[PDB]
Amino acid sequence: KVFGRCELAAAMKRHGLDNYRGYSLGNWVCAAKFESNFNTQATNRNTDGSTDYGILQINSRWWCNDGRTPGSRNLCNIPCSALLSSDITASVNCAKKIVSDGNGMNAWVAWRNRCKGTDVQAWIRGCR
Ligand SMILES: [Pt+2]
Ligand SMILES: [Pt+2]
Ligand SMILES: [Pt+2]
Repeated sequence: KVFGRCELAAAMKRHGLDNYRGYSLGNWVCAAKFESNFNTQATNRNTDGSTDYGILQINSRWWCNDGRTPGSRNLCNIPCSALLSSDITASVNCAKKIVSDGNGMNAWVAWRNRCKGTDVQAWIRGCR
């Protein structure tokens, strides 16, 4: 599924991301936009043997188990394929774990580069 901006904002708000650990909702919309272009099926296979999966491009070395990645810790306790669903719940739940395990949103390259220091509220402005 390729979400619209306001659609995805509403789904993320229903799953409690607004002000999660002090990150406003527009941060999370912005991260997904520059990670995956709001595409739930996005994958990126890296040269190091890990793969990034889904709308927040969660990586298989630390967070999910794909059976193909050396070193994997599976800290979100999920198969990586569960992050390729049209339903964002698994991605959201895992992201919450990523930010809590002492990581900020700096964990996401795209957030650090394309969202940090910008007006992220633009990404939800005009939505209901
Ligand atoms: Pt939902
Ligand atoms: Pt829901
Ligand atoms: Pt949820």
